[PDB]
Amino acid sequence: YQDVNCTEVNVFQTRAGCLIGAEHVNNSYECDIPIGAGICASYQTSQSIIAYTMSLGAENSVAYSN
Amino acid sequence: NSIAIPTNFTISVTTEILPVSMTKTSVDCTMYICGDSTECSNLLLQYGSFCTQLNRALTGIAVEQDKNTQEVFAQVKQIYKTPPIKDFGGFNFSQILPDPSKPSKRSFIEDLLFNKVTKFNGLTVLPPLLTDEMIAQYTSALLAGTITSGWTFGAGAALQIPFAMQMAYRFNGIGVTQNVLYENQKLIANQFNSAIGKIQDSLSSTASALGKLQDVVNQNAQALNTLVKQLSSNFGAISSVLNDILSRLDPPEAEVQIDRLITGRLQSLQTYVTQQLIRAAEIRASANLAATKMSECVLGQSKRVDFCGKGYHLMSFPQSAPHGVVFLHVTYVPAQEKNFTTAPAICHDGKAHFPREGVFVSNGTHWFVTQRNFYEPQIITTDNTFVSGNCDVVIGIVNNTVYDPLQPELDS
Amino acid sequence: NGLTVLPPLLTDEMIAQYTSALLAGTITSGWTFGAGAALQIPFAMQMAYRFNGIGVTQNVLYENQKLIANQFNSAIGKIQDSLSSTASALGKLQDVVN
Amino acid sequence: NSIAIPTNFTISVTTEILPVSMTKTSVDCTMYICGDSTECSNLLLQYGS
Amino acid sequence: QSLQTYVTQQLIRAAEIRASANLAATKMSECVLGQSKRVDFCGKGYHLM
Ligand SMILES: *[C@@H]1O[C@H](CO)[C@@H](O[C@@H]2O[C@H](CO)[C@@H](O)[C@H](O)[C@H]2NC(C)=O)[C@H](O)[C@H]1NC(C)=O
Ligand SMILES: *[C@@H]1O[C@H](CO)[C@@H](O[C@@H]2O[C@H](CO)[C@@H](O)[C@H](O)[C@H]2NC(C)=O)[C@H](O)[C@H]1NC(C)=O
Ligand SMILES: *[C@@H]1O[C@H](CO)[C@@H](O[C@@H]2O[C@H](CO)[C@@H](O)[C@H](O)[C@H]2NC(C)=O)[C@H](O)[C@H]1NC(C)=O
Ligand SMILES: *[C@@H]1O[C@H](CO)[C@@H](O)[C@H](O)[C@H]1NC(C)=O
Repeated sequence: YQDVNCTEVNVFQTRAGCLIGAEHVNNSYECDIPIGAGICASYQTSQSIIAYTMSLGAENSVAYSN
Repeated sequence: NSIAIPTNFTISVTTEILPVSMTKTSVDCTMYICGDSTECSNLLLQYGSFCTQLNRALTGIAVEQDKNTQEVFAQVKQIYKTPPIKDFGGFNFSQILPDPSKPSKRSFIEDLLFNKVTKFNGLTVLPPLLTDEMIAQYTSALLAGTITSGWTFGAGAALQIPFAMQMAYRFNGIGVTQNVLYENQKLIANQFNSAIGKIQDSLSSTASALGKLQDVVNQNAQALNTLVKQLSSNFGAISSVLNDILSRLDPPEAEVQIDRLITGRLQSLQTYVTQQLIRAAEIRASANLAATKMSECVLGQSKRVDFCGKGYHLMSFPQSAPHGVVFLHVTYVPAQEKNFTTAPAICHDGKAHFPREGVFVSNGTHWFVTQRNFYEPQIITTDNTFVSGNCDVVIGIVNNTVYDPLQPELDS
Repeated sequence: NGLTVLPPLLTDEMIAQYTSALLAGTITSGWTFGAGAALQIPFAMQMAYRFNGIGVTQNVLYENQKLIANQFNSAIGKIQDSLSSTASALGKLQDVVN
Repeated sequence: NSIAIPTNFTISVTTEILPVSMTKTSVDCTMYICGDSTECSNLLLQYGS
Repeated sequence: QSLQTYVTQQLIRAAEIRASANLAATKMSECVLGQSKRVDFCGKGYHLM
């Protein structure tokens, strides 16, 4: 529900509006279905639609030395 | 017979600003034309798909706006980060690297960029998929990669290299021998550090610096304001207000007045959408250019002239900006020059000697061989030149001597 | 009927100063006027530099310098014969004007 | 086991022709849509911008 | 409607010329101010100037 707070309508809050029927996941995975403002959603674990903040990639410190 | 060869150089940093995206607007064609009116909506349906194909066209634009952002910034498979110890050979990158004390880890310069670039009619705005924070993480990764692994992270794995050595390669890539960098490393680092400070002073004081991004915002704002103002037009109707027509006329007459408003308002949306599609194409072309530069400017080193700023390109660093990307292009520019006498070749024993690299120069009494992009005279020897043909062929060939390093070893 | 044609800001005489500047730079200084200030270099040494750019050893220029000068001069001659005889060579510019 | 190495060169000047601008037309639309007519102009104002 | 048709055609035609001005500007920068390693960018052959 774009640009509607969840008080004007499972439920997950996003900057893009009020998501309903998507299971919020604290983990992060690569974008599957783009919801906007970072959040991306997928059909994954027994199966359900999850919604999550997207992974940008595997984090990596380059072993830089002088 | 005269060549000018630079004796000194300056490292300059220039800023190139490109639009990447535009506001992802979305317009409800039914609500815009027939806001909360059943009588008007039923008339609107007589126009078939004219309404919904506009909703489709605007959606298509909104989607490619995320594509544009993704193609420009998400060119790195991993998020790289710099070490806690900034041992980069004297080169200070603290003003382009992320600031950990901020609510959003943006660099000092990025904050400057963000601080310079600035209804109920069915008109809404969708958020971008990649938030400013996510863009900052991508530019951080690209920057950390550029600094600690040079171009290797673009091709494959990020392979660590001392920054000073990375610069040595960057110098060889522009035809300047690597010893120049090391001998002048302190000068180069100081010129670089000063150039960055100049970037901040320019961006912090010249509002027009970000005109390319501010203009995009202004064009889109103007397009929406125009669209909304059109609702006040009568288009031949007794009133621009739909409810005033309905509250005053019976259907057999109200429908006529409403059709006049529908035609005008439907035409207004078509005009708006067409302009957005054309404008979107312009932005897409800019985004494609920005993506090309990211790959061929930040991830690599450009041999393409004036592609990555004026001068000989060394390296570039991306910075994010509202709806766009800003590139700081670090280039090598010859600074001071002298007039030398030259020759295409030198005669020794009747043999014609040509430089393997560099040119022959004369200071008026002695001939030397030196690099074209920096004056560094060397004795002409058989290890600097090669022989082909003889003195009777080359126009402008001059007499000198070519030293043979072997002679004294066998002589003694 | 309300139609007008605004003039260009650069007159075709100013365009011809800019192409003469680009060209007098290109001839006397090679690429160097794009990197910095123009650095003079003799034209027989500028083409020797461009032959190294295509990987041809620069003595292949000096040992053939009259042949190369003559092929450049003859090839510029064919441009006049083409453009004087064949009005359809300008097809893109006449298409835009049409 | 065979390579062909060119023993000569032919310096070729090729013309490439590119559009760079087009005619800066501009139209006073209020003259084109309604020419010297007050009655028509007042009706054209009902179309807003 | 007949003026909007002209202006829409000119806006699309101006994008077609703008992409040709940027290609001419790019060829000016890489071919004239430089020497191009890009194959067939400056006509058939290995580019000299
Ligand atoms: C190349 O130019 C730099 C300046 O851009 C010279 O460095 C300066 O030298 C003067 C003394 O003559 C000092 O007062 C300045 O403070 C120096 N500036 C910097 C940034 O170091 C450098 O010496 C010149 N090199 C050569 C070989 O001529
Ligand atoms: C990189 O440059 C910054 C300046 O932009 C240096 O930070 C300053 O350090 C001095 C002390 O020497 C303080 O008085 C300033 O207030 C600091 N300014 C800022 C903006 O932090 C920084 O130390 C330099 N880093 C290196 C490694 O040379
Ligand atoms: C470069 O040196 C050669 C000798 O090594 C010069 O050759 C002389 O040319 C003159 C004029 O034809 C003859 O009279 C001499 O007998 C030649 N000398 C020898 C030893 O054969 C040549 O002229 C010199 N070129 C320049 C430009 O100084
Ligand atoms: C080279 O000689 C010319 C002679 O006209 C002079 O103007 C120019 O300044 C000289 N260049 C240098 C670097 O001395």
